[PDB]
Amino acid sequence: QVQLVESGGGLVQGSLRLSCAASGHTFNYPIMGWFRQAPGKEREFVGAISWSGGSTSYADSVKDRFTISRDNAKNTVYLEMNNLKPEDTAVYYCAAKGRYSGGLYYPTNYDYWGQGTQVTV
Amino acid sequence: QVQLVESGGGLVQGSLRLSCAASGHTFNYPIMGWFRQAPGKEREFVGAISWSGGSTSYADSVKDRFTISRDNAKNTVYLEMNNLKPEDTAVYYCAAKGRYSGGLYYPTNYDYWGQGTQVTV
Amino acid sequence: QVQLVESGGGLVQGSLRLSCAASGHTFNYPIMGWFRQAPGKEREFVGAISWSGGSTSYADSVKDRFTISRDNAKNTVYLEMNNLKPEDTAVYYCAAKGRYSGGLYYPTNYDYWGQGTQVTV
Amino acid sequence: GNMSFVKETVDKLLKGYDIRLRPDFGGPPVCVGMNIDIASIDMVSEVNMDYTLTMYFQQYWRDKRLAYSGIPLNLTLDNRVADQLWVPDTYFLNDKKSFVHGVTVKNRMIRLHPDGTVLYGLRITTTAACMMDLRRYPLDEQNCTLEIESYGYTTDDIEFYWRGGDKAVTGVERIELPQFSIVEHRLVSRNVVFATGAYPRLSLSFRLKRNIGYFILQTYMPSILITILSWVSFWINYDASAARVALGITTVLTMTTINTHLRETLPKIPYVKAIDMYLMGCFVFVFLALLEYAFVNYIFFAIDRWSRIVFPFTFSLFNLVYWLYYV
Amino acid sequence: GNMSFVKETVDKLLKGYDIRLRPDFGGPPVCVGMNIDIASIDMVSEVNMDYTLTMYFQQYWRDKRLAYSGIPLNLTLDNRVADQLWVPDTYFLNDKKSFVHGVTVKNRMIRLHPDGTVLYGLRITTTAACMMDLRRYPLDEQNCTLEIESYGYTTDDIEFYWRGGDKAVTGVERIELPQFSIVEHRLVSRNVVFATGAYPRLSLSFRLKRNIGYFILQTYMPSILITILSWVSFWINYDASAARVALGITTVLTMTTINTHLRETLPKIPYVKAIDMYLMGCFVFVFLALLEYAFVNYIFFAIDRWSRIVFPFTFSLFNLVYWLYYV
Amino acid sequence: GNMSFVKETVDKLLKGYDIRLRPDFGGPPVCVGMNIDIASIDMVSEVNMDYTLTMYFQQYWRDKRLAYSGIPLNLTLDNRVADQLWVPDTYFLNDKKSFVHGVTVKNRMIRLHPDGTVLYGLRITTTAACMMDLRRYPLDEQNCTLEIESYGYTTDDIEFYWRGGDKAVTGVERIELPQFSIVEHRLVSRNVVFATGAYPRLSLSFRLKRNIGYFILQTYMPSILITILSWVSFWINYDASAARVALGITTVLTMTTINTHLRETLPKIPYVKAIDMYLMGCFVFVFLALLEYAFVNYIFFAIDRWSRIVFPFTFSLFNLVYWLYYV
Amino acid sequence: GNMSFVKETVDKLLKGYDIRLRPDFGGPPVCVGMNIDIASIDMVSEVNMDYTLTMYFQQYWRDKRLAYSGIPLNLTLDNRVADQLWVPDTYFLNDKKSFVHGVTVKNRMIRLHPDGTVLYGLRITTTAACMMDLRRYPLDEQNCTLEIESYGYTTDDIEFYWRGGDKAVTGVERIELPQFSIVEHRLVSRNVVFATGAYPRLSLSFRLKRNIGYFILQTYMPSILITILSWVSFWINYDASAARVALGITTVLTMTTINTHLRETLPKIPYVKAIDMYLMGCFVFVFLALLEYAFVNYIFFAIDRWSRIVFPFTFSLFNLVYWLYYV
Amino acid sequence: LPNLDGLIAGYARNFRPGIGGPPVNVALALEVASIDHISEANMEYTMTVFLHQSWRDSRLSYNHTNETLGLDSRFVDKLWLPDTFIVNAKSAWFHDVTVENKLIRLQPDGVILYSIRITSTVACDMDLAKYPMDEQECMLDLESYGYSSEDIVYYWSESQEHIHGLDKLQLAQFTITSYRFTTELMNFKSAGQFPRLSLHFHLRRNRGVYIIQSYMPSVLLVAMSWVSFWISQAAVPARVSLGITTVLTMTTLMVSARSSLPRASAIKALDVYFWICYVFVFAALVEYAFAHFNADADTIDIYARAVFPAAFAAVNVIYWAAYA
Ligand SMILES: *[C@@H]1O[C@H](CO)[C@@H](O[C@@H]2O[C@H](CO)[C@@H](O)[C@H](O)[C@H]2NC(C)=O)[C@H](O)[C@H]1NC(C)=O
Ligand SMILES: NCCc1c[nH]cn1
Ligand SMILES: NCCc1c[nH]cn1
Ligand SMILES: NCCc1c[nH]cn1
Repeated sequence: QVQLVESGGGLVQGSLRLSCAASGHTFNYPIMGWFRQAPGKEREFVGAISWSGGSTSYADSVKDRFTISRDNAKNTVYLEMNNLKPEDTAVYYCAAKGRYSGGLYYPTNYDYWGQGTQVTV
Repeated sequence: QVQLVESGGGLVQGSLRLSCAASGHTFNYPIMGWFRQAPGKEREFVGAISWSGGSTSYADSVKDRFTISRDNAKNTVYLEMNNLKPEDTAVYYCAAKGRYSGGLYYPTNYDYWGQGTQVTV
Repeated sequence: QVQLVESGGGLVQGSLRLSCAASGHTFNYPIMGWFRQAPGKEREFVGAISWSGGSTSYADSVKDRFTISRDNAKNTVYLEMNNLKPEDTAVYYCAAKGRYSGGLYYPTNYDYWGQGTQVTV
Repeated sequence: GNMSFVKETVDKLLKGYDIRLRPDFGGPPVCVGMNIDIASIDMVSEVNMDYTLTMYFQQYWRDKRLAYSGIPLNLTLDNRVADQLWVPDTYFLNDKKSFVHGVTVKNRMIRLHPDGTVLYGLRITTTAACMMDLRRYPLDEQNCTLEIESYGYTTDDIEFYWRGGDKAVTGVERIELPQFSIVEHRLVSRNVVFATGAYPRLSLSFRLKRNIGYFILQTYMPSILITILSWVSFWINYDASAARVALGITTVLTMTTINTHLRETLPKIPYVKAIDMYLMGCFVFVFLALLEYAFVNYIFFAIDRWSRIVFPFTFSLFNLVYWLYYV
Repeated sequence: GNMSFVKETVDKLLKGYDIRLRPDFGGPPVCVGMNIDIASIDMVSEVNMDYTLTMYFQQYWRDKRLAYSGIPLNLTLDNRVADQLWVPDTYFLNDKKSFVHGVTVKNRMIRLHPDGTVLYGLRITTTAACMMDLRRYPLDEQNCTLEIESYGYTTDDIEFYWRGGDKAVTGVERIELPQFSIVEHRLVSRNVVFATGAYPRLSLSFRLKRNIGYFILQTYMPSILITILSWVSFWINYDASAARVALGITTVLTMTTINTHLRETLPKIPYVKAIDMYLMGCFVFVFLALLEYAFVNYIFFAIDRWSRIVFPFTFSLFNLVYWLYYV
Repeated sequence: GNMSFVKETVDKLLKGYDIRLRPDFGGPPVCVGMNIDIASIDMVSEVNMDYTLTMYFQQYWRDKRLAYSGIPLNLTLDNRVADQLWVPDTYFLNDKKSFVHGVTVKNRMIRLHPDGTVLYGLRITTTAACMMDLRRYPLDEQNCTLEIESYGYTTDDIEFYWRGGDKAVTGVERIELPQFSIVEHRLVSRNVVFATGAYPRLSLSFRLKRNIGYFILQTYMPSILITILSWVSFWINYDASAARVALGITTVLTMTTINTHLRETLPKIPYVKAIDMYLMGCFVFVFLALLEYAFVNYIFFAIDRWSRIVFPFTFSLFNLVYWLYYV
Repeated sequence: GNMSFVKETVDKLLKGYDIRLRPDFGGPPVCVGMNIDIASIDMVSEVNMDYTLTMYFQQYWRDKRLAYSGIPLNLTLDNRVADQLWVPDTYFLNDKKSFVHGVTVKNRMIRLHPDGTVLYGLRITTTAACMMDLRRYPLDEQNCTLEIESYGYTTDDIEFYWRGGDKAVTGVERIELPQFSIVEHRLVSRNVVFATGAYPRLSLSFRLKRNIGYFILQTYMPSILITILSWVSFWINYDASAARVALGITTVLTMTTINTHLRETLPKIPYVKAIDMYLMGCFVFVFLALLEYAFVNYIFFAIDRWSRIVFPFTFSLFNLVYWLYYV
Repeated sequence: LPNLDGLIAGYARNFRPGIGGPPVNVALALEVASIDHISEANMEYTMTVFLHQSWRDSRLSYNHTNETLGLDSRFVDKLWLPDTFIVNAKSAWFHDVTVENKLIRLQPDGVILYSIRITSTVACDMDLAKYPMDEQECMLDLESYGYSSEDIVYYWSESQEHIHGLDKLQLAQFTITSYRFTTELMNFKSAGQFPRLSLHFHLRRNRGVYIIQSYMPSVLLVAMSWVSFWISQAAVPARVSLGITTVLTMTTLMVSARSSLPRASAIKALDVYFWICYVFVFAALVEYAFAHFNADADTIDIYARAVFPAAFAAVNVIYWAAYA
């Protein structure tokens, strides 16, 4: 049982820093992922990071532009979006994955999801 | 990342002592080799030695004439050439090899090479 | 490298005690054997003994008549020949065998040999 | 009733098939694509200088002898069909003991394709040797590699490449090492030349950074407390010969016990580790403290005040030099 | 003379049977029902973060190729007939080392049915990895899972379900762990998607609660007694410098030995365990007690009475905070 | 379409081939050339008197039954073809436990030649016994051998030789032993005679020199410090009976603990090691130091000054004799 | 071209050969001659009461079905031909874990003879149980046996004898046990009767004498030194209460630590060992020494001189009785 | 030879004799060879046993021959065999040196004798409440794995009571006091009724020098603490050192003893005795501290002298009587 709350969106013309706070049985779900869903398009994987070790992965589209890091003190995973482009117009979600739930890139492998934040540029 | 610098060549008519200084991640490359390339001829293996244990190997042509030893304090591998002969007229190179990079006698198995010193007799 | 010197032969009509002194890398050769070679006949195994443990073996001809014992302080293996018979007219040799050199009874398995002592009755 | 038709197609493929001959034998080398799906890294042993790795090893290659037509599907056959098919002689050069799981059946996958592409997957638990530089231990960083190479076929007969580029190896985030963190992983493709010939090589390397949290509590903190404990003798009056002597002895004996325990958990390397330097330095301070009272006792039959400021200052200076050098 | 008739029927079933092809190949996926009869949980290792499980793994599926008529009985064949029959490629994802018992024969059961239903049972001893959160150790609660998944066949070719609902897994009461108690077990069915495809997944999870009885006697009680032992120095007269100094030293040294022993039995995790916090707190009290006499000795060359009430009160307050926080 | 032609050629070679008969059966012995490519030496155990060796064992021999014409290429066949070919019964005489790696396939290579030459390579991890002389331990030098011999065929049927002379064994520089250094390696060919007959023998021996760096810090240095610690009692006044007695006792007890730890790491050999001699000598000095105060206490109810010069001088003399004798 | 002729001869021998039937089935029993070539005895474990033995086990018997004519040679066939030949069901009764080496091939030899004699050799590493009487430990003498027996065939079908008489077992001198010496070995032939029938039995026994050199230094010498150390308290003045009490305590505590270490290395036998008797006696002397000062302290608030002569004399008397009894 | 070829050819290996009829009656016998290890930490024991299984198969009955056809282990794979497995065996294996130790003897009437030598590590549930003065009972359950009571029925053979060989066994630490062969036909598993043959043998731990090692050092530490009573109260460092050292040694002994024993949260009798010893040594140091505080006396010390051994003697009698 993990609860995910994300904030820090809004509309800009730039650099933006999303955030996601987690609470509950975080040990059973050590992997946090970021997803975005364009209107009409299927939900797209953005990046994933582990709670312990700081190992991270990114998609090709957002590679070298978005950085993901977390702090275990606040149980918060934050996504730093820099060099924002009009392609980055979608609702950004926060998700958690189980230890043996499979690949990162597939949203269906994640159990708990956030409500979603709207970012428009 | 290992940087190799060699010196101590020149022209003689004799005994000569080459040297090779290494710097960087020497642990990943514990084997140092010596190669010479005659004009037009392919590069020829001379001798190899390990940083730890002092185990050494030599070619048949340079056997019982060239001695190779190293000192870990200076991270230096030096080749002592004695009873120099006109066959020993080639550019002498210094090379480093990985732990699982294969045989010593093949130059293509070595990753980092020195600029080269000219020895003419 | 083991050096073997044997002495204490001579001519008698009786009890005689041969001896054999060893020096060198005795650890690599823990088995000492005694051999005799009659004129014209092939060299014959007499007895063998280990440096450590005192385990000994004897041939049928010399069984219950010849006793073999050694002292590690002097690195000496001595053969005590009692109830000497005219069949015991041959040059007695001292030999050492390697750890994995095979059976005791075969002289070719021994690496280092003594000069030989002449015993005639 | 397509099962009979599929059975006829499969039997046709295996009729006359020679497992002894590689695809395109005597011609161009067959390219083999390899992807690794890391499951976990069970152990990282410094004493044995090796690590245990569990992974899904998958091989991709095309064999025109297995091409089939009329079935627009990917035939996922039983794992036992791999015994009648040619497979690359892929082996790990730096492994020490490896096996393939066989419960409830052998962890093996065969998936043919209409164009002749063959997918071969294995779940392998391997123990690969990894030489470690413990000079900066426990503040060291290690680079453990996994060498992949063909055993019999040279570069003229087979070629290896990472299928998918840098995305060939996945599951790195699944690695949860209590003592290490996966800083980075790299994929290297090279050709290694031996006496028999030149063989294709694939290398997978991880850079591991050791976690200092355990060692601070286990080793560093007890050593500091013992050193501080020896300083208590300075405030004790000089006439209390039994108390001050006992304080100096016990701290020295305790320091030896801590030093012995640490070195038993590590391989008998000849060079001095960073942690060994700290323990030796701590032993010097406590040994000097006991020698300090011996000088005080000798002259008696002010010095303590001078020692009350020099020792904490020198030890603080030693700690600052030690940590800055290794960080 | 029905044995000859049965033999003819069985030979007819296996004539033309292709083990390489799953039932209903190229059509609807075959549903496989699974039930687990747990025998025992031999070990639960915190250092290796895994547990050993012995169970009767049974698989239920229907193969129309094996349907027979005229025999109103369930044919219980020899376990060696399973080599000529298709079986699901079921494997455990989180296992580390597993095997099937083979004494006096392989622990395998095949039981056909007239309608084509096939029962396949195996007695498997498996070692499955289980990551453990030791922050609240030894008062922690652990959730160890057993992942069941097909290796080669995707969801389009095979489906897994717990036969019998929540009653699929039995024998949970047979588990007798000296250190843990089975609070609850759950059955989870899900589909896991990989690069190759989506595969059916069955998960069996146990929630384990550690028993505190052993650790109170082994670790907590000796630490408390040492802390109480240090308080004896307060009653001792200040002039007995040798006695009070010896009392402070020995308690500190004993506390270190207890701390070293505990951490050797646990993996080198970087975070601080609950038991480590208690040991650190106990070390503070005994260290302060020895420092207390050093202050007394320094001023001498009333304080003891003040220490006789502060230390027992503070330690009692520390225990109350510690236990309430972790309970 | 040469694959069909190659398949016909290979099938022709294996048609009528009898694996039970060696090449040139009943005639001249078949010469087998052997080369070893050392991978690493994992462990060198003094307690078990054995070492673990991983190597690429390659055998070279000519079988005219496998000669083929019309194909100007070296046929690199699958490793599974070795089961249909005669191979020498080569075994290691001094090994204790050996195996051939089988991931992802058996680490085996078969490479035929047009003239009938057959190349057979194996990656073998072997544990070979090596008796060690620990009289000079830890300053000892060891000679570990690897015996290679045919099991069934005598010298009349098979012959062994090092292919390439002294260059047959390679990869010696790859050996990275933390405790030993490869001083030299030798190749020996000999014939060993047993009751059944005379068999060819190939011997590979390494001379290992132990590194003294670890033992100086682990054992020698703590012993010296304890001995120096006992000398502190000389400067302490004689009236401090409790302090000097405690100093003598603790040094003696610590010396025993160090001696016990060292002997537990070594086999129960009856002879005295060099390190044991040093520990016994150190125990004498500390025991005499405690006896020295007992004499002082007895006469009291100058001597200390005379002990302050004799003990450091005698111990320095003992160290000089000890090191020169064993170096 | 004799290879074809030999192949025809061998195929003729194996044509119609029934491995299920022993030679001369239903007639006189077949005599099997056995010789053992001992390679080494790796370990002798007192805790497990077993030893590890490596040897060349050779069996001699005549099978008229394999007799061949026209070839005046001894056919040394490949080891894989043994699967098509009848071999005796020889097993070791007292073994615990045994295996046959298989590198690079199975360590097996088959050598036929023109008259039908068959030679079958195996290199076997076996762990045979050996019950040990530790009453006189470590001055004990052990008799470990190796039982050889047929499993299925009774004395009416097979007979065992030592080929060569007392010379059947060789290589005894190769045994190099650091802790034991091979005093003597014996060969015993007997028939053992069970419920199923009477079976031939061959027994090979070694009498092992333990070496006392290691135990004198490891256990006896430290115990004596501690006992002598306690005597130092006698020469210390009675007023030094802290010193003499500390001397008595530390010797007692050290004696307990030595006793605990010894018993951990030995099986939990109920009877008292010889070494245990010596440790108990040493504990009595040191315990009495501390009690001696307690009596002195009590009367004080001459006796020491009386204790200075009684204790060394009594301890010397105890040693003389102890050594003479066990030697 | 003609019999062997004929029997196999018409033999259906996959089916039990008389399939679809009366269950096969299998006679079972055990010949225990040794019991190597008995580990309380692992709750297991290792046993090597000759397992004999006898049943009648009419398909293998031959004619004109009245002699039993002794056959090698090669013939084993050609015949149907009972799927007997050890229920509570952690691991087991067959000895195969120099060959597979399997015996098959066929009789003309169709009776088959099947004997194999097996080493098995069998889990035994042990109660350590009275450890080390405890008696343990260990089982050995044999059962068909796939065939229910409708197919295979097990029963101990008449020769079981004569060939068990449990009397001849010698155990280093335990002693086989009693043994019993129990047949339970009511093991109703989900597949069906399974007859389970069980071998129960009771093991009594030997009470010799082993218990002396555990208890005597603890007692001697308590006796050492009593020495301080005869020591003068003015010797503060002497009596304090005696108090602290004995307490520390007792504490280390308790921790070390449990560590070298299974991690089970069981109150072993040895642990109870250690706690009793710790109370006495701790109280003695408390008694001296109380005496020193009062001084800041000698009669009190003498009173403490008589009480402590008297209390210790009484508590030992209660302890030993309760656990014996
Ligand atoms: C059989 O497998 C192949 C290889 O994975 C599939 O081909 C891929 O199909 C996906 C879409 O499903 C494409 O994105 C890839 O580019 C294709 N790869 C190649 C190499 O062609 C194929 O679709 C599968 N067949 C079926 C029926 O699922
Ligand atoms: N595949 C590596 C073969 C080899 C290693 N060494 C020599 N040949
Ligand atoms: N059945 C899971 C196969 C897999 C795992 N990882 C990649 N492929
Ligand atoms: N090849 C070893 C043959 C042998 C050893 N011992 C007796 N015969």
